[PDB]
Amino acid sequence: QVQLVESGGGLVQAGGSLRLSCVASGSAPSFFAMAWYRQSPGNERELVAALSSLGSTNYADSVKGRFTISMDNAKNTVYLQMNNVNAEDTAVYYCAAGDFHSCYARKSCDYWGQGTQVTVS
Amino acid sequence: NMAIIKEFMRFKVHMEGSVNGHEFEIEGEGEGRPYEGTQTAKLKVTKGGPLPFAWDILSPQFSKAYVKHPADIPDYLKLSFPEGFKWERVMNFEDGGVVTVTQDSSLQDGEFIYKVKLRGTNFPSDGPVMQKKTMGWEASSERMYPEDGALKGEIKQRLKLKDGGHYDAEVKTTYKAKKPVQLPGAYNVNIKLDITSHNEDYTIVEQYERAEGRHST
Repeated sequence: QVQLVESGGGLVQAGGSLRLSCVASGSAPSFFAMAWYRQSPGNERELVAALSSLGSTNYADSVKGRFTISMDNAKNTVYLQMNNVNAEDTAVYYCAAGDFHSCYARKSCDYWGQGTQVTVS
Repeated sequence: NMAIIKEFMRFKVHMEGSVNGHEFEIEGEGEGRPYEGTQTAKLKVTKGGPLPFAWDILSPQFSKAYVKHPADIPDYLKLSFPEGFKWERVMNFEDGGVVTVTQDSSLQDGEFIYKVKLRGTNFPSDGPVMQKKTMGWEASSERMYPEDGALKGEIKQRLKLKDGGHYDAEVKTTYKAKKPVQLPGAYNVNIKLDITSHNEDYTIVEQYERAEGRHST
C-alpha cells in the first residue's frame, strides 16, 4: 500500500511557471514508477509525464519541452516542473504510481493522489 | 548622448541561470530616469519557478545607465551607447556561496536591452540563501576606479537576515564599453535596492533602485 499526497498547485499567469510535488509513503514495490495525469472540464483524463525507476521519461506531445518530471528519492518526492504555462494547461492534475509494468510501460497505475487544481489566467 | 538617452527610458531584460543546479529563466520589463538615478522593474519567472532559493541574490543583476552623475565625473557607461557595454561580476558570500554573472547592455529601437547569465554554486543547503532566510540588501557604496582599459567596481554588500544578524558578500565587477569612451577617475556610487512587491512564491517580483555617484570621501 502506497499513499500519494500532492502539493504546489493553484493560480498562475500565462507564460509563468509553477512546480507540482507529491510525497509517497507506505511500502513501495520494486521498480517503483510515478506519473502525472490531468483532466480538464468535460474531457477524459490524459497522461502528462511518466518517470521510471531507472530514469526513463515519457511526455505527452502537448507538454514536451515545457514540463519536466523528476524525483528526489531521499525525500520520497516526485515533481512536475511546469514552464511557460498556457490556457490549455488548466486542469485537475493527479499524481499516480505503480511499478514499471503497471504505470510506466502501461497506463494502469495502482495508486492515485487526491488531485490538484491548476488554473492559468 | 542626451539625444538618444532620454530623460525617461524603458528596458527589457532576460536572465538564464542556475543556483546549486536548479535551472531557471526570468523575463522582465523596466523603466526609469537615467539622469536622476531612479528605476523600477517587474520580473517574471518563466522557467523553473518557484525558485528554491532567496530572490535577493538575483535582484542586483537586473542597470548602470541609470546612475546620477556629477557633471565633472565622466558617465562612461552612458557614453557607451547606442552600442552599449558589458559586465562580469563575482559575488563571494561569506559562507562559501559563489555567484558569477555576465551581462550585455545595448540600445535597440529606443529601449535598453539586457541579457544576463548567472551561475550560483557552493551554497550550503542549510544556509540562508537556499533556506530563503534573507530580508533585503542594506544600502551599498560601490567603489569605482579605472583599471586595464575598463571600469572596476568593488562592494562589501550586506543582506539582512530574517532571524537577526546579517550576511555579507565581497563583490567585484568589471564594466567595459564596447567602444573606447572616456573613463572617469576614482569615485563612489551610493545605491539602495528595494523589493517593492512580490507574489507569494516570488515568481512575480517588483524592484526599485536609486543610485548616485559622487567624489570619493
